[PDB]
Amino acid sequence: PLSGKSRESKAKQSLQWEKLVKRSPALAEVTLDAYERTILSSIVTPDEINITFQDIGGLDPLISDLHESVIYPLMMPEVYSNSPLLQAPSGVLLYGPPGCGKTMLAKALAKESGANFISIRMSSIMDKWYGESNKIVDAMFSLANKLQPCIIFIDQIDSFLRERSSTDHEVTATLKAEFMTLWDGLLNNGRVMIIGATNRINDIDDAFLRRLPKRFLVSLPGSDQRYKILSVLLKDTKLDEDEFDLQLIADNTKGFSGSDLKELCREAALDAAKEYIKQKRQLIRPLKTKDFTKKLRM
Amino acid sequence: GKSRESKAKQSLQWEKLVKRSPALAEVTLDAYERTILSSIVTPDEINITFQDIGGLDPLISDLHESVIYPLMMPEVYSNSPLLQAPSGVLLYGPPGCGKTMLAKALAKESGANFISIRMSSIMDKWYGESNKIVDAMFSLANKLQPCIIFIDQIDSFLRERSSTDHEVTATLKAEFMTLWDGLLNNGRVMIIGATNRINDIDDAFLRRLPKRFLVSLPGSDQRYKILSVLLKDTKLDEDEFDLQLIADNTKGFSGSDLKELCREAALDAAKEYIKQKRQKIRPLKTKDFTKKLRM
Amino acid sequence: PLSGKSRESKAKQSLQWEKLVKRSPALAEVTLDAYERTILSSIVTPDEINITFQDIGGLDPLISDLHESVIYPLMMPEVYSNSPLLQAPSGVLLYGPPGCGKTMLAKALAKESGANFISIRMSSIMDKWYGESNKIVDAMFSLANKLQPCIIFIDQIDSFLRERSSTDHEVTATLKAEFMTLWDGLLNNGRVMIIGATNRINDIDDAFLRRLPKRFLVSLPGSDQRYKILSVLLKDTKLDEDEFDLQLIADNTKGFSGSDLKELCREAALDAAKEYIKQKRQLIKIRPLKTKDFTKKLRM
Amino acid sequence: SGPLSGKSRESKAKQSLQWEKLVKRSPALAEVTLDAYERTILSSIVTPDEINITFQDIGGLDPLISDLHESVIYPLMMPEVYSNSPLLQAPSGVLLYGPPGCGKTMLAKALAKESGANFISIRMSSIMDKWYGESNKIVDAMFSLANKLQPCIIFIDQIDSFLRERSSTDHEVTATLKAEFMTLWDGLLNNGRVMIIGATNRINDIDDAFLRRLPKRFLVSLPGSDQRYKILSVLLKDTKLDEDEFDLQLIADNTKGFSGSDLKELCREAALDAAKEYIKQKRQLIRPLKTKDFTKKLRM
Amino acid sequence: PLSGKSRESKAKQSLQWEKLVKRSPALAEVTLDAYERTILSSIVTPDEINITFQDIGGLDPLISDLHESVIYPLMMPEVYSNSPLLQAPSGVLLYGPPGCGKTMLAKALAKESGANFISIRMSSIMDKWYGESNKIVDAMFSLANKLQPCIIFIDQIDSFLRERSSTDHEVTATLKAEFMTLWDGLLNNGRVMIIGATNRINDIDDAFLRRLPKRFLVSLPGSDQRYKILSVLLKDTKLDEDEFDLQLIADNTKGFSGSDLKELCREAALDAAKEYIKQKRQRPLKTKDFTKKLRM
Amino acid sequence: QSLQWEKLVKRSPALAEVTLDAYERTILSSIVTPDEINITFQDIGGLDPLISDLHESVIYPLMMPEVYSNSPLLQAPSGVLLYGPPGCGKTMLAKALAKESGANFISIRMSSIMDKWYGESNKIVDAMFSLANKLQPCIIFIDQIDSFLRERSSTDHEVTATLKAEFMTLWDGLLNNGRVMIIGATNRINDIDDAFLRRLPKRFLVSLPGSDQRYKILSVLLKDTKLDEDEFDLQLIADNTKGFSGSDLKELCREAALDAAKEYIKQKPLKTKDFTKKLR
Ligand SMILES: Nc1ncnc2c1ncn2[C@@H]1O[C@H](COP(=O)(O)OP(=O)(O)OP(=O)(O)O)[C@@H](O)[C@H]1O
Ligand SMILES: Nc1ncnc2c1ncn2[C@@H]1O[C@H](COP(=O)(O)OP(=O)(O)OP(=O)(O)O)[C@@H](O)[C@H]1O
Ligand SMILES: Nc1ncnc2c1ncn2[C@@H]1O[C@H](COP(=O)(O)OP(=O)(O)OP(=O)(O)O)[C@@H](O)[C@H]1O
Ligand SMILES: Nc1ncnc2c1ncn2[C@@H]1O[C@H](COP(=O)(O)OP(=O)(O)OP(=O)(O)O)[C@@H](O)[C@H]1O
Ligand SMILES: Nc1ncnc2c1ncn2[C@@H]1O[C@H](COP(=O)(O)OP(=O)(O)OP(=O)(O)O)[C@@H](O)[C@H]1O
Ligand SMILES: Nc1ncnc2c1ncn2[C@@H]1O[C@H](COP(=O)(O)OP(=O)(O)OP(=O)(O)O)[C@@H](O)[C@H]1O
Ligand SMILES: [Mg+2]
Ligand SMILES: [Mg+2]
Ligand SMILES: [Mg+2]
Ligand SMILES: [Mg+2]
Ligand SMILES: [Mg+2]
Ligand SMILES: [Mg+2]
Repeated sequence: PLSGKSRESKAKQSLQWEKLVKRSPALAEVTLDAYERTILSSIVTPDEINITFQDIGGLDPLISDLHESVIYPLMMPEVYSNSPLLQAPSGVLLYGPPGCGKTMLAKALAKESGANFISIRMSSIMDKWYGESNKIVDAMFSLANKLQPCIIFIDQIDSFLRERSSTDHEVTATLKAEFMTLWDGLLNNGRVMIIGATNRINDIDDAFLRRLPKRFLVSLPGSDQRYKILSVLLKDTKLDEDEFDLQLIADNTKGFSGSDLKELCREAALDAAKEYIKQKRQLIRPLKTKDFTKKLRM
Repeated sequence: GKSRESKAKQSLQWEKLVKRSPALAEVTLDAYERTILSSIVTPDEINITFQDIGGLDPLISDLHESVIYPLMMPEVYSNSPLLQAPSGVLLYGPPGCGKTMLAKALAKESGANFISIRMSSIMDKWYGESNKIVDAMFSLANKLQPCIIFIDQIDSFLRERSSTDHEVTATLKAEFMTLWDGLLNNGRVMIIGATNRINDIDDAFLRRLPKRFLVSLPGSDQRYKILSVLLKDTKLDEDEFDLQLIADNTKGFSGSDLKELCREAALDAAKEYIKQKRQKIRPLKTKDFTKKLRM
Repeated sequence: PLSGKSRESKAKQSLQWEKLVKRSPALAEVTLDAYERTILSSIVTPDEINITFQDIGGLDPLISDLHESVIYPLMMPEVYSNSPLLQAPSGVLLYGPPGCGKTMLAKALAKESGANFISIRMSSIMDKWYGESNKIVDAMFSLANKLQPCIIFIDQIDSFLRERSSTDHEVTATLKAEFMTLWDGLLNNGRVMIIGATNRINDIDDAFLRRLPKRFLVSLPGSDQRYKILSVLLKDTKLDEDEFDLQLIADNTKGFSGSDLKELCREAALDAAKEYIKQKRQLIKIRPLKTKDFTKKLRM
Repeated sequence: SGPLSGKSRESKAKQSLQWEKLVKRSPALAEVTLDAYERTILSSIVTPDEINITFQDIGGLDPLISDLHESVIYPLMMPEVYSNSPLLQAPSGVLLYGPPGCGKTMLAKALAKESGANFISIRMSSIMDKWYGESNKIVDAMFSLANKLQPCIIFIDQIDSFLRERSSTDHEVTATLKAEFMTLWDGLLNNGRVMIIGATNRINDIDDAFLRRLPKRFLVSLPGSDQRYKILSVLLKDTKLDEDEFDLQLIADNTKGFSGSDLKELCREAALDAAKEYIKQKRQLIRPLKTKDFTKKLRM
Repeated sequence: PLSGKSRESKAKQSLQWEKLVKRSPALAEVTLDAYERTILSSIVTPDEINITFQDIGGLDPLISDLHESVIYPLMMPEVYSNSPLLQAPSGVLLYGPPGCGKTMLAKALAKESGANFISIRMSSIMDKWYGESNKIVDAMFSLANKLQPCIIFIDQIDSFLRERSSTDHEVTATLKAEFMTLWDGLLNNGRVMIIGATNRINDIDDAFLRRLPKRFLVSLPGSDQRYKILSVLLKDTKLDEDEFDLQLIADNTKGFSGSDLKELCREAALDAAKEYIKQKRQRPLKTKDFTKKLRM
Repeated sequence: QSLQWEKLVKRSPALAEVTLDAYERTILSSIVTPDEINITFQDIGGLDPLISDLHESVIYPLMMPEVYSNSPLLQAPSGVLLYGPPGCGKTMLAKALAKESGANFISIRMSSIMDKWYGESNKIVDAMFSLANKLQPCIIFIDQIDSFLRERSSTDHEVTATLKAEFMTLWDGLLNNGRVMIIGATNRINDIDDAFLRRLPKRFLVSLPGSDQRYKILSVLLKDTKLDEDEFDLQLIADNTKGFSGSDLKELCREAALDAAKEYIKQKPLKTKDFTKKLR
């Protein structure tokens, strides 16, 4: 493989490998080919992720559905083994408008599911040489089969799994065909899940969409959903006991996404802490509803 | 790839071919045929038979009478060239209708050897490596006389006429298609193709797949059969279950869509039993299925 | 190829890395791969930029809002460490009509801030080789993580972060996806902030606009803003004490952007020194700028 | 490095020939090295020997030529004369606009000959490339090379197509090309004495952000009665005219709406029909031009 | 590029190149790029054209003006090298109503003149890849400069030189801009002449129209002009000695173009040879044969 | 190797030497070969003078160049236009022309020419004309040329304007075609451009059928059908039909037989009364 092979990269690959055999002692005496070692640099261990499922608000019906049909069937196959129809999905699509916690769910998936996480990107798959892109995808599925409870995550999956056409490069179409064959094809994988997140679900190819049968629509938050998101965002922050009305802010932030509320919480936090920060810089305060409505527009 | 696990796999795959047919003991393979041997699929790996594919009995019988039986006993199919096994069989249709399931059943429930290459095992950085791999692939097909060279996703496998295509795949275009023309002599080896976009396959390259097997979206009666095989090994109830209603309700559903519908309905039906065991499976009514569909 | 091994480029990369280690001694002993070394040619040190925050007029509320909400939370995290919502923005967009001072703010951000500045141009990112652009962006985010207080500035960001469509090329569709994943994905970045300037905010994709939560509108100058911009532009320039009236010019420059006032000052100063230039050109005292030369280049 | 463009034997010979002329004109460029992309821009270098047209060959436009000299040429090529004030700098871009045929290309050819600046008459064929990201690198090298040859002029004839108004329906590479051109033109890490002179007959098609990058605008409008006579006299220079019958003033009167190119064709027809008797004698084996020769083509 | 890389094209490109060497031996030492080689497929040698200037009727004043103002200044610079204004035009527009012989004049220009004729079409210019059409146009002008006595002919030029708009395609807009820059720009073309035939002159851009200063109006034939067109078309035909009245047919064809008269002769020839056609499957012309198909 | 090309080589052995490119191969898919259609010149009713004129002015000058080599003005026309009210059988004429005339029919529509990329439509048209030049006796039929050869203006799209100009250039330009002939079957002759109407100088007016023409059409369409001797009168049906196209009589003859059939199906016949029961 004429990719990676850097001093930082090879140190990263060994560092993740010593982590993986530490989480699972059965991963010892498992030989990985050279292409599979380059995939190991994309392994995300739970200590890297600082996001807990409790840090995602307003998605508890979706989180419970994520645990009931995706996490527990994969990570606990001993209790779903009474019938062959209680298996994990071949793929999961965390689609929806931008702002809603699709990557929050994937980060919590990387931390609390317990499965090995491969947060692979296009830079680790695309290679300038002829057959290296295909052998990377072959190794990515092969390594995920060796680490049997694995989740392969491709953020912004609408670009990797875009609709096939005559515009497609010779490598990309062959790359997509190789991904299709290993995903749901001959010589089926073990407990390997391809979890994806995207803003444009319709940009994904129909043959790739059929390989993501469990689709989670993380839509824009409602009035109650925004209140739960604002509560988790404003946790570990001193709010006013009487001069704070979180319900009013939730109703006024109609159409606000999760990231929009975070910036609103951020902008209101520096607005509230303007006096304290200026005093500290020259050398806090309970957050009120007037601070949020100052940056708001009703 | 002569890389430890690859070497172990090729030796193990060759060992499996020995017990499958002891006539191959005297046959010797070189290095490039050995690197193709890692793609050999044996029926022990596949767990999908022809009885696992519902809603496809006319196509399965047509598959047997055109590609399977003419290969296994060509003596009785040599009366006419039409009854002989074609050198190219294409399984095409909308995705999720069982093209791969037919390939899984072809690998398992057939006495022929089953080469299952991917495009990763063929393309290589070094010049001439891809041509020698393809040449050894057809040579290995001649050595294993009842062989099937299965190519999933034919659309990207050397089936494209574009100026952006490289010269390495341009000579791979000719090398594969010249050896394909030589496959019509013996007739005991075919190339089986699976695809969901027949428009991407080149018309000048499609003629070398004369046998076409259209696996369309399931009909009302076909979805009834597919729902039946998907729900086997799962215990049901006999009074409050009407699987006929689900078959008509799932309009436009593919086989993969029904498998997800069956899987999701089974999880919701077993939710109470899973909750007990996490910290007997409840009967599967038609209410769980009809909750998932739009009607 | 990596399109970074040019003789001038390699000397530029070594020179920029020497300045980065000189500014931040902790940047030594770190390891830079081949792709990350090419991004070093896009590093902008404060000695390159000659433009200060004091050289931007009319945007004092915006400059103050830039300091308290963007610069100070990023470069002084210990002041902002008491609350977890006091962090620097993951993205900053300086949008508005052209010629109003978005690059002026970006120049002062490069100079008057301790953050390492990566003013990456798009010729460095896109490459003819397959998958080279994705690794370059991955290296650009990787390098910005090594230089922990960092600013990745992309001028005219509406072309990079354009609204995604099926007509987009595969290399850019993966390039935008790679940029999106590293901007806000699983591997959360450190003090990396991506700052953008554009005239077409609506051309930016919705998923990319959400990655630029802090947005500064550098709109067309008002009557008071035009006077402040004219005063800054006419600094180090002799103006007449009685005949010159900056208030009349500022009110008469309705709809004038900051760049339009610079050209108006450029024409007015050229005609003011035309007699002096003709005397100097024949051989090879600047006349003070009055209101008449500014108004004769202007429309009432 | 190195695009498919500027790789032929003819092109490589042109780049080498253009570089020797540049080194001969400016001896300081001998030590200057260039990247493979900057070499391809060298084929677009226009030396004064390639242009046979001077400012004295442009009839009319004398206030425009003087304004071109005092505000564009002299502040650029004589920075020491204009170094007294910082506002006496040369403009970042020049736009010669107006109806076609009035002499915008005449001014650029005269600018290419007797301004003293290195001239890069780039075209869209030299900029656009079929490979991904090469057009951005070509534009980047175009600004890079123009910075090496410090008093440079990058001339883009018909600039309304290169700098067209940006839209969501614009091409992926073209919108990327315009953003890259915008960043290098007026962005951080500003250029030196690089000038971007543009000539077009559709000013309103130019983008607003590109039009603000062309602050010095010259309107080469349709010639007036006195301007038509000055163009007519220059066109009829080195041509025999009748001492009594010819009346140049009268012909200029009944050429209302005639551009400079229309007068050239009128002169071409009048000179050809006056010499037809001489042409017949020469072909088988010129009287002075009169007023009736011009009026037989003119409409009264 | 890739358009001029197919074996049929390269065979034509090679064949067209040698025909220039026999016609002009000085072109043997001139080398060409890949883009320049593609344009060579549009080179029209005089052997391809079977129409001379003698085959054009009713346009003798225009042909004489065509020779005096277009052909001779371009092909005899030494004859005209006494005044700077005695030069070939930068462009020639053969505009008028259809059928009057604008393309026939270009055919005679291709045959009865030694100028290399690049009869480029819009399909040879436009390419699906980015910037290839601009490089093709650059090669088209550069090859014509390497073939110094040259004529670049674009038939139906109103589409190529259409009025520029903000709604124009980006590649088309840059194609027109690249064409205008090379047609009249900093780099002066050497004896390169662009001739165009069109019906919608007003659809041509004003900046493109100034690059076609010499304009020939090939209008509908008059009563006198219809006589020569009829006579030239009816050549190599027995006609009649006393039963033929060409003046009567010419006067009865008001509003008839050359194409209309050509098919009028074609229908009359079929009716006159109607008896001989039946005999051959198993005659002198008459005025009644022409008046039968005519509508008076 | 394509199915159309082997049949073309089998009919004309000289086509084996001729090499084709990709766009010509794309044009090859629209080649109309006489075996897959069954429309016959003798199945055309009421147009026998038009049949004779079409034959003698189109087929024999184009298919028999040895016969017409005596005079330079006996050549085939550049184009042929079949225009008139709809339903009179212009498509019938084109299909029968494809059958009996052995010229390699190229029946393209306004769908194969259009491509989503820049320049591929003009290249497709150029390859269509080049393939027509290669298959020297040929007819390029374009149904509904009012869509293709619409009158030019300043408001047309750039792709369509370039397509029309490039088609005009190949139709009659410097490079003269061989025995290449183009047929358009339109309903509106005024919608065609003046220059495009010029390139179709052989106009054939397929007008509304007259009484004699209506009688011939009714006689032809009633083939393989049982008609009464004295109870059935085709002259009365022909006279009663006023302003009726050939397709209307196809609808009439099918339905009039059906009305006689349904009373015959009820038993398990066709008279002038049965024809005029629905005919008003
Ligand atoms: N439901 C939520 N609850 C709490 N915080 C949230 C929620 N949704 C978003 N956020 C906050 O906003 C940020 C936005 O990132 P997020 O994971 O939502 O991206 P996304 O919308 O999935 O991304 P993409 O733009 O690729 O679609 C999160 O990191 C988190 O801080
Ligand atoms: N006819 C069928 N009978 C039973 N199950 C089926 C059938 N078709 C599909 N399925 C179910 O759906 C799954 C997906 O089918 P499969 O992979 O064979 O589809 P495909 O048509 O080959 O897809 P693709 O074109 O996307 O590669 C199967 O593994 C099986 O569970
Ligand atoms: N507020 C201002 N104060 C002083 N000078 C200004 C101001 N705004 C603009 N200028 C002048 O105009 C130029 C700044 O243009 P700049 O590149 O920042 O524009 P922009 O608004 O970012 O637009 P664009 O995106 O088109 O580049 C400088 O030369 C500067 O002298
Ligand atoms: N002012 C002028 N004085 C003298 N000659 C002129 C003048 N304007 C035009 N001409 C003559 O007409 C020709 C056409 O002028 P030129 O090419 O400069 O036009 P332009 O205004 O740049 O138009 P376009 O927009 O078509 O490029 C010149 O080459 C020159 O011979
Ligand atoms: N002056 C003429 N003498 C003889 N025949 C003529 C003359 N003008 C036209 N014709 C006949 O009519 C035809 C006109 O075709 P031509 O291509 O020359 O027309 P055009 O005027 O250029 O129009 P278009 O724009 O429609 O192509 C000629 O091919 C020829 O048969
Ligand atoms: N003259 C005719 N003789 C016999 N049958 C005819 C005649 N005209 C029409 N028909 C019948 O009616 C059908 C419709 O006619 P056809 O489509 O050929 O007419 P058209 O004028 O070309 O139509 P359109 O303008 O609508 O395309 C024919 O297929 C045929 O069955
Ligand atoms: Mg995300
Ligand atoms: Mg499959
Ligand atoms: Mg700017
Ligand atoms: Mg010009
Ligand atoms: Mg013509
Ligand atoms: Mg029809």
